[PDB]
Amino acid sequence: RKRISNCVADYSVLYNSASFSTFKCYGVSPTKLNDLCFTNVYADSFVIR
Amino acid sequence: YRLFRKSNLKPFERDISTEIYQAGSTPCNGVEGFNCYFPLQSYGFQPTN
Repeated sequence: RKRISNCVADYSVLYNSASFSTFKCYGVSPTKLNDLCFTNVYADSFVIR
Repeated sequence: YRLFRKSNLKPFERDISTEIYQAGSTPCNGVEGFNCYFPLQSYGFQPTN
């Protein structure tokens, strides 16, 4: 678990990249993500089958 | 039901379009593309629900 805060959570370089396969947001939308402000974002990275 | 639209529809408006939807900057030519989703999604109605 890594805490991300006090920065700009840009996603243009994230969504536009085609190197990813599946990317779904069940609570928000990428279009309105830019105009949305977050307090703290935690990134949990793991490798699974 | 319709899940994605270019903009909010005016009151008492019917949208029967079946054209695919693009959720990013990349173009969506033809009937499919990268991150191209069909705007019409079925309903999961079951008696057990």
